[PDB]
Amino acid sequence: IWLKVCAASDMQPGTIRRVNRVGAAPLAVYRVGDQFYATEDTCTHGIASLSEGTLDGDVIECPFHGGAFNVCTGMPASSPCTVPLGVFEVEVKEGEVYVAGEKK
Amino acid sequence: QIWLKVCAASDMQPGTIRRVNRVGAAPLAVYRVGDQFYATEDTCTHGIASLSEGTLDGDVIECPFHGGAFNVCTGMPASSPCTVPLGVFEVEVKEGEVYVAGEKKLE
Amino acid sequence: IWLKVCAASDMQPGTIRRVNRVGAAPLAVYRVGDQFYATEDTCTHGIASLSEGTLDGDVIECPFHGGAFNVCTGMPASSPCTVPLGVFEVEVKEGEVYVAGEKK
Amino acid sequence: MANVDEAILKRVKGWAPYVDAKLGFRNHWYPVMFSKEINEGEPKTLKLLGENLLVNRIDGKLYCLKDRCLHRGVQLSVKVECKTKSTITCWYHAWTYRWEDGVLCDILTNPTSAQIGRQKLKTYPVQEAKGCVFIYLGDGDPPPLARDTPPNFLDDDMEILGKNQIIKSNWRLAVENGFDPSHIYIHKDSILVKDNDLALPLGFAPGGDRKQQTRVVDDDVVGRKGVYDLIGEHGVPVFEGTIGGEVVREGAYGEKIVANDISIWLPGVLKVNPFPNPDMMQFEWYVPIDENTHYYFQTLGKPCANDEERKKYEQEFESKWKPMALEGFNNDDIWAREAMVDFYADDKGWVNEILFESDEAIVAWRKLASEHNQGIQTQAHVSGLEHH
Amino acid sequence: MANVDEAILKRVKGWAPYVDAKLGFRNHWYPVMFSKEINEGEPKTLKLLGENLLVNRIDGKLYCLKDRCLHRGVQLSVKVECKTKSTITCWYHAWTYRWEDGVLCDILTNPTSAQIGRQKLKTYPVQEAKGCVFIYLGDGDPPPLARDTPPNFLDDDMEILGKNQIIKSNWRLAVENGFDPSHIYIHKDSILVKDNDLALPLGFAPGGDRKQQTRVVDDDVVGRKGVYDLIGEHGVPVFEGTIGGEVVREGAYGEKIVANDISIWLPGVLKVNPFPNPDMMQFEWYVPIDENTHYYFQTLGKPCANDEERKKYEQEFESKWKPMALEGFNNDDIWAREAMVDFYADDKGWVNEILFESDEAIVAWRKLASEHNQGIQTQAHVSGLEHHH
Amino acid sequence: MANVDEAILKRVKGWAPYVDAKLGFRNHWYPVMFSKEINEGEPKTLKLLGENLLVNRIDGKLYCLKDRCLHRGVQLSVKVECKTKSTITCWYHAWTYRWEDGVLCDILTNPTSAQIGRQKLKTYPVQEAKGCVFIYLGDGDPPPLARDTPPNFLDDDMEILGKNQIIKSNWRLAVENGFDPSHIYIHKDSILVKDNDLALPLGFAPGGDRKQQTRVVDDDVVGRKGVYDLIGEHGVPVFEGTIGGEVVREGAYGEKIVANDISIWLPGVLKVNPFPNPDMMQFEWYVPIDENTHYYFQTLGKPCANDEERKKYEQEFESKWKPMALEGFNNDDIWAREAMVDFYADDKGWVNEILFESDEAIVAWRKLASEHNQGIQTQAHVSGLEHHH
Ligand SMILES: c1ccc2c(c1)[nH]c1ccccc12
Ligand SMILES: c1ccc2c(c1)[nH]c1ccccc12
Ligand code: FES
Ligand code: FES
Ligand code: FES
Ligand code: FES
Ligand code: FES
Ligand code: FES
Ligand SMILES: [Fe+2]
Ligand SMILES: [Fe+2]
Ligand SMILES: [Fe+2]
Repeated sequence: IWLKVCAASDMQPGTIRRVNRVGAAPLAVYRVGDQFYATEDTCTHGIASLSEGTLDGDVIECPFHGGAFNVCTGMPASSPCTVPLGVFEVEVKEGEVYVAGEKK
Repeated sequence: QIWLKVCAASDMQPGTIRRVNRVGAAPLAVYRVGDQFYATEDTCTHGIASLSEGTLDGDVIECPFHGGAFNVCTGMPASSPCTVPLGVFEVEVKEGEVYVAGEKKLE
Repeated sequence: IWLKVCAASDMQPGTIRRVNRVGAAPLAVYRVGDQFYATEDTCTHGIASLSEGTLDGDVIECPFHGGAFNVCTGMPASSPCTVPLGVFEVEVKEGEVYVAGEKK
Repeated sequence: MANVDEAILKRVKGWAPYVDAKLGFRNHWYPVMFSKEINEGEPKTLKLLGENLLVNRIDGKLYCLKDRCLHRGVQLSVKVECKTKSTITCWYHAWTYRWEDGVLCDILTNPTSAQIGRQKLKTYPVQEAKGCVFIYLGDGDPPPLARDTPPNFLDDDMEILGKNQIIKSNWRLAVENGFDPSHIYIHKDSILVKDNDLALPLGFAPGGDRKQQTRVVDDDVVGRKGVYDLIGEHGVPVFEGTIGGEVVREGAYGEKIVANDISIWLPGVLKVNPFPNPDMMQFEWYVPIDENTHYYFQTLGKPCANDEERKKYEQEFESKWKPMALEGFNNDDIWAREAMVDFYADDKGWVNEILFESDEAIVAWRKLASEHNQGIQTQAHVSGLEHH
Repeated sequence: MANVDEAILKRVKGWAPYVDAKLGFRNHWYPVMFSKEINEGEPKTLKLLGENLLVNRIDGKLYCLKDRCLHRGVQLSVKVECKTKSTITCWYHAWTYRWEDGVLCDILTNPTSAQIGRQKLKTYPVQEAKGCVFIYLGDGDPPPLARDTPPNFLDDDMEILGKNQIIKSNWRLAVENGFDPSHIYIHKDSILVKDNDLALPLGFAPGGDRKQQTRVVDDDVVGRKGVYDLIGEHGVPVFEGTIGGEVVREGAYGEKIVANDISIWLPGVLKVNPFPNPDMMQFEWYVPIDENTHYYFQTLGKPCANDEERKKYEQEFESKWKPMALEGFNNDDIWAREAMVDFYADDKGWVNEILFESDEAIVAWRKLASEHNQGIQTQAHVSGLEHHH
Repeated sequence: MANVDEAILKRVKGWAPYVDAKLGFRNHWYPVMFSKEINEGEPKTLKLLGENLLVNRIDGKLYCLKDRCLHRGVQLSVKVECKTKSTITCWYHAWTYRWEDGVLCDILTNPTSAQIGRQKLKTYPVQEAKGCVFIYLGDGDPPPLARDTPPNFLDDDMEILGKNQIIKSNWRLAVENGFDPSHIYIHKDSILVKDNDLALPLGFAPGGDRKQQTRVVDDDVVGRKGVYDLIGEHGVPVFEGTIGGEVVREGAYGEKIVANDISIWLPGVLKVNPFPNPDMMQFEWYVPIDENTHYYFQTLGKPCANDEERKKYEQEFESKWKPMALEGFNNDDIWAREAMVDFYADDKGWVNEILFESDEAIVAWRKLASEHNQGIQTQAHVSGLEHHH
């Protein structure tokens, strides 16, 4: 039901970490301060990898066209993006970050 | 009929405009600049706008239609597209009562 | 070889003086502060006389098209000038300005 | 929504939204063609408010899709491929969309693509009424068509006939030409005047009680928004044109009384009643295609009780009205509109125009349109909305 | 004023006004047609300095009104309506103006309008001289015509004949092509050279005393401002064209001496004397129509003492001078002007051009024009002057 | 360098230089015509990367000069005057340049000018290979031509034959269409497919990871930069197009397998091997002419050991390959390129496009182009590089 991403300490605040999953689409784990969030890695506007973008607070900016999403809600923040990003549940149990196998 | 009673000087605040309608004639506009009163035709010479509905900035009235403007004391154009001077009508205060001339100044 | 041009005091700071030479292209002597420099007078971009231009520090601006050169190196400082100006070493001895007979 | 220099918009305080609406008003219904022009299974292209659209008839019902593939932005119409009744397949990489909701339902070049079922091509509501095709160029569920139509156009007994064409001028110049009281001077030699024995003054001049001639409507029960120019009931007819006191031209002294009342309604449709005959009405739209052109959608209404009457009317239309009125009378309005293009092309005509009394009705329209339009179409709407 | 990128104007300190004068100089007289081209009650349209104008002849006199109704800005000429001999009525709402002063005197669609008599359509002075129609595209009382005409054009016996046409190049390219001493190289094969036995070098190059070949005129009593390129007297004729020291082309060794002196005058008229024959003169204007086009107003003057000489000259003009010189010689100037369009179209050519010695005359002209022009026509003059208090 | 709205360039972080390269990449070799198109002493004009150029053949060798006189910026080609075998003289004021180095060697109108030997007209290296004329639109010493050509194009036994024409679309739209793995759908009805019994799927269902979809070559023995389309490596070819589960179209089930490997190389040349027949290859360039047009330079290569094989190939080419493949197949590419113009014309399609899986190939090309191009051509290179201290 959950997958081991990393130790909450390996990620500096404001950084992104791509989570490749066997037999499925990749996810992106973001650390916004002390909280960790997760969404699908692929930008809904195309085929870009959001983990290669820029995180500004709780908003992720896609590297391809500058579209953006709120990593907490998955809702679009900047055009040209219009399709909500799939959001996945994250849990930090014992200083270790875990991501739900399925999207909330 | 030479002088038209408009209102009490106290009825007008500085920087305000009042329209004076006249039977059988075009309307006038009376402006209060500080403690001084001036008057011109109310209709902008550039069209059919009512200057009494415009914005007064100091002694310059700005037309609400296209932004043209005039100097309320001389009636001369102050801002494009206005090019035709406004007729100016003398205003006098007799016993705290504002009066505007029925005929415009000649020149 | 050396050409006696004039007395240092003949030129006010930041001014330019044209030096005609029979049978040869004219030269321009620039007074930058209390220093002196010399180059060919004709802009390499046309027929303009640099001596009728604007001196800004160590850069002379051509009066025709705004092209410019560094009077010390002769190298183009501003377009449309692309061809380096001929430089002539200059020496001031006993309050008298002398300019190299030939470019060098 | 920034279509014009801000310095100009700042100057026209009374109606800046109108001056800024160079591409027209978004979120309104607009007629673009006649029902008889669009056949079952035959997609038709057109440009409305700068947007390229595709209209198709499926099982008798009309559907509208933006004529621009989501993928590389090509027009699907370059090479139409409707491979199943309910869909259209882009000729480039075969992205396939459903006419009914625009959903990307399949991609022939890659049936496993993650985009399938996750993207949607823009669709616009389409409604047919009085044999006219109306497209709601807007977002969200559309308001009643009646809101954007002149009074009586939709009367059950009202038989509508007309023609449509593309004219080279911004839509607003068309609107103002039409709702202009004094412009009929250009129609003084129209064959409709003589050949239909009309009473037509050179110019309907402003009476005394001004606000009695102009009637702004913002209390219409169905939401209609417009302005009436009551020339016949409150305006004055000028039948003898004079210069220096000498008569140089006379209006038409015919017996047929027409143009008693004229009204202009958002998004931009004029109603002339009665016209071109005392028992008829003219309803014409000036539909924005792009900033330089518009559809001049002309319609003539005449009550009819039975087919026998509809046929008769249809015959008169083809032999007299269309030829003598829509063309014989309105053709001069076409080059008249074109004649104003240069002055307003740079947007400066909106500042330098020198208006006179009969333009009071046009001013009322500009303020009404500025206050009651449902949105300003922008180039960003055309290319793709932008926001950070 | 705001015609060219300020960055470019800053680079051409020597003649910024000139470079900015893309639409031409306001407040000068300009020829736009010949008198016989405008008849009684026959309104003619034309664009001058970017402004659409209407010219009409009433009781023989010429009048000029701006071809733009004050109301909705349409051109009155779309459907001309002259109801009375002294007025023109806009075809749209019938605003009526007097040709004499442009005053809005009547409005057929509303005789009670307060605008009547309170508005004035722009008018421009017009005057005919030597069969040519000149319009003073300026404001206020005009100066004497003589100020904007080259010496001798207005002489009593000087008989003037010509041709006019619209050329697709900015007016300045035309002016510089004409006052260019080295450009005659393009005329080496003109039929006029052989057919009229002319002596014409491949190019008149800078003599020895520069300041002496060019003569800046700003002391003329009639006020005319211009520049002479003294080629014949101070210039050097190049008859043998060489490449690597080898002669590859020679000029013409005809007997007729022409082009002794050439001068360009504001607002932009060239005088070539004598030309195209030793007993004739050529006066040509490059009149600004808009930023991309100009009227190439060609005229040839030749003293005539009576109607018999005038008639003789007229016949010679039609049979020889017009086809052989105005066309046979200057036709190459047309495509030459057009060839410079691309380089200067973006205004960059005024910075990137690489001039050589003979262009010294053109430089003098650029400076004189910049310093003595009477005004820079701007787009605002065309749309309507703007000013915020 | 500053060809696109800075706000857009900021958005396309993955390939801003590519998006900015509207006029193409400077400092690369580009084919512009075939050797047989230019004969001895017959100068030919053309525009490349926005620059007007002149190409001439002297003593069998090709030379390239910028078709713009240094003096007044006119094109020399308006009236070509080659007065000596090694020079060209401007028709205007006779400035004369050497084809060999562009040096201003003479000025017929002023042989004593100080400009002589002091100015230089821009020249570009020109090289002929495989019957094709390549021009190095760049500055300084050129790299080997091999760097800017696909592998094997220069092979000794490779016989090259082709066709060239001007197409109305920016060069990049042409590059992307050619390298687009899924655009194969537009070729489903090509006469070549049927008449040459080709196997041709409608597209591909990708297999494997993103990295396996392409193979980027960052350096070749000669410094080549390119990308191979490997979608067919692990992807499943689509031969049955379905809508709602129903088959509405089928690919072509021919026996000939072509296009086993497709690669795109800087500055913009596609190599399809083998094509249009198992025993030959196609190399095609999309050469930037200006921002709206490109040369579609098509070539078909086939190894030939002797003259008999070459002759035979030339016959097959004219009678079959040129009409059935180059035109019969690629004509659909032409209007497809034209169909993308509007969306990208305002530069906004570079932001609004919605890509799907097979576009991984295009993305790899945009990044490779952005990281390894040798320079961005700017409008300033065209008018004259600008710089102010
Ligand atoms: C006044 C009188 C008649 C008309 C008008 C304004 N505008 C119109 C538009 C179409 C048909 C007739 C008219
Ligand atoms: C030099 C020599 C002759 C002429 C010239 C410059 N410019 C001209 C313009 C018209 C006619 C002749 C000439
Ligand atoms: S692919 Fe992410 S914004 Fe386009
Ligand atoms: S009506 Fe007042 S500025 Fe135009
Ligand atoms: S002549 Fe000096 S910058 Fe051109
Ligand atoms: S552009 Fe339509 S499917 Fe690719
Ligand atoms: S536009 Fe001329 S009278 Fe109205
Ligand atoms: S433009 Fe070529 S020599 Fe003058
Ligand atoms: Fe009308
Ligand atoms: Fe000439
Ligand atoms: Fe293709």
